[PDB]
Amino acid sequence: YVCPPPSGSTVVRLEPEQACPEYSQGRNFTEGIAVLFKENIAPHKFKAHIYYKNVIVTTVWSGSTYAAITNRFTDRVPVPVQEITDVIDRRGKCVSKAEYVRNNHKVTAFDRDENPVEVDLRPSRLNALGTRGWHTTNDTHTKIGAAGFYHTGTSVNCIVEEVEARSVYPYDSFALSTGDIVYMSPFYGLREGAHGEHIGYAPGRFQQVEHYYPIDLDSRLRASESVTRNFLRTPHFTVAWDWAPKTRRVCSLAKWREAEEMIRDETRDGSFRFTSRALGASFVSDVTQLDLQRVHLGDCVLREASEAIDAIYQRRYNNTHVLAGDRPEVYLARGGFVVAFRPLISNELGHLRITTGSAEFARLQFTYDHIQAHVNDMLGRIAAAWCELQNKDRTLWSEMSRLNPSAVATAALGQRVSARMLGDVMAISRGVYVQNSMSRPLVTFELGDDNELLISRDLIEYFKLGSGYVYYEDYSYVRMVEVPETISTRVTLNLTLLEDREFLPLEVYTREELADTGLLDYSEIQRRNQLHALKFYDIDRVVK
Amino acid sequence: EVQLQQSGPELVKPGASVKISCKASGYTFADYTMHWVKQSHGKSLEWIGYINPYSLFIDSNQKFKNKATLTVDNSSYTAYMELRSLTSEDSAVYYCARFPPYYGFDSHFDYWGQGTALTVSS
Amino acid sequence: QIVLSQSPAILSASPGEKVTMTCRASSSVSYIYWYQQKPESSPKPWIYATSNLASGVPGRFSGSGSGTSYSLTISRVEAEDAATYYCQQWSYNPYTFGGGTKLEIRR
Repeated sequence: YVCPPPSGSTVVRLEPEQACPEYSQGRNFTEGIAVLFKENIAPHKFKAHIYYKNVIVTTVWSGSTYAAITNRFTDRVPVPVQEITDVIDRRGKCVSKAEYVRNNHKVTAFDRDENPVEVDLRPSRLNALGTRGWHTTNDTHTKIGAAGFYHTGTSVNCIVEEVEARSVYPYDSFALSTGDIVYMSPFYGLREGAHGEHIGYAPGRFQQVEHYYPIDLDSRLRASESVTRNFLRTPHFTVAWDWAPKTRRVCSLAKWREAEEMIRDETRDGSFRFTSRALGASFVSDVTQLDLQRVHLGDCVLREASEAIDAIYQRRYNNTHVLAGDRPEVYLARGGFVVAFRPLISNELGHLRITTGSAEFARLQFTYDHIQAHVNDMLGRIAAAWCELQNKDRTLWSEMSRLNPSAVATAALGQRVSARMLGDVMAISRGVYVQNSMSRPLVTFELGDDNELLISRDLIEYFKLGSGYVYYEDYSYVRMVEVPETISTRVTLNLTLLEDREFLPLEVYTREELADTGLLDYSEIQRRNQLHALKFYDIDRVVK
Repeated sequence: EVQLQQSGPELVKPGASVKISCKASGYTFADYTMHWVKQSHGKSLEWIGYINPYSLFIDSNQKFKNKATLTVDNSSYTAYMELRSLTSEDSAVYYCARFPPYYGFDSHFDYWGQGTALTVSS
Repeated sequence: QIVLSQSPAILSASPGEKVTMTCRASSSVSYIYWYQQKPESSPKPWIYATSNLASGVPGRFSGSGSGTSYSLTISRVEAEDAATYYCQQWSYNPYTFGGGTKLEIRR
């Protein structure tokens, strides 16, 4: 290229050093100690006893060669509360007579159609621990008498069985392990203000005995502790269970996993962020605390919190730190979690219904924010070091402006420009023979550096010509040789890319598999057994 | 019929001790609790406490924890109330009442005594 | 203790007038139990379980109420019904009787 001479037409300087901000090397975090609470989805489970008399009434046609069961009528009948506390508890015996009401009439059944007697409750043969039963007879009385007549006999079997009882929210009923549903709150009482609970029976059905000592029917050992014993007579049994107040045995919030080294991130303005590196989750709550007077039955979320915040306060941080407030901070987190947080200061320093989903959103929020905060810190340092490197390099670009001032214009602009040093500012200006054979060969064209031909001789009279080098020896041309060997001061930075990873669906158990667990399925058993009369009999035919 | 025969009027000097009886007839004595009430002259009824004459459990009032003790013999079918450390504010008619050994809807003082006039004077 | 404040202390009714009396409880109790006492006699059970009448009491006595408000009303008052009437609870320790309503038949 040919270079015209620069004039004083257009001047320009170099850009000076420039300032640039700093990365945020400090966040407003608060180390603490926290426990987490979820929705209680588990029912209220308690122990109970059932007392009934199993009455079967069998009728037999007695033939000459055989006997045939005509009727077999089984009814279960309640044992009165006076007989629970005066013969079963005192003596371990039960009368062989059942008096009960049925079709609004007082009716009576006698065992073996005989006079009543007290019979000892013996244990069942199949009695295992937790599923213990007691019964008076092992026989079912049947009268098989003379030929040609019907004969009816009556068995009365007094059964005492230890059952488990379950109650689900709002605790207006409970169900026994026999399958029986009791339409009454298990927290009902006629005393100490427990009468506002739901009773679905007559007042004569219910009865409560204060200062009761349970007597075990195998060991005949009265218990050391007393209890208030509720009694309820049903048309089919009497259930007996221990009374406890509702607010002491039931919460709507259940304890989930604890967090030893919880950090309360307040870097994002307007919200809190509870990060546990041991759980692997970050929970985002608001600033205002939860009012635990608004949640129904949420009263153990603060006494079980402080009993376990303090229980590991005396295990990890006692010599190095102290708590603050003596009442933990209770927050409603995103997704339905209750974060009972307690700060940890240094030694040198209309009800609400809470429904809890899954915690998969908090694992992603932990994983994203921990990889966000590192790549913003890392790339805020390479930005701060690139800004500083270009400032100290500007001293080197100014020193090659006093000597060879035309190289700094070619590098800064891009086109092969020519600059002259006009004091402290630069002015920019934007038939080929081989050579004359007789320092630099700048004589005539038909020759400085970087293929720039001068319009004069300026030397004392290799050289690079185009894409070649012309060799001279004692000021005489030889050949246009090439050089393959090249030195390079360029540092290399080979940065690859993240390859794409596809995430196919992957579940350990599917929905059909997780519902096919259990011996019996009630919807499949019923849609086979209610087809029984249509499958093995003829309903649509009518005799005449 | 159910009858709760109770003791007689007793003039007793201050600082002494009085045992007041209540004899039952007409029911099985050992499966009903026996309660005691107090009625000063011209005023209302105050509950002392009870005794269960099968488990010998006594539950009493906190105003009468140091002024009354309750005992029952199983033979003579009687209940007793021992009033001690007497004051002139302990002059009343003291009744004896029958109550069930459970708490149902029909648990009430179904049969009463006839009263013992107690007088603390000189 | 549960205070059982009986509003009409003395009540003067005329034989034939429907007269009510109310017992006000401090906290909520399960049931209320009414007792009648005359001068120089033991108390007598009169209404149990807030609405059930005892043995040998005329049907003109009827009681109603729930929670902290209870009431005893007489349909047609007679001269044999002049006595004092006590409401009573056992829902808490100690058992507490009310104040008393002296009914005076204004003849």
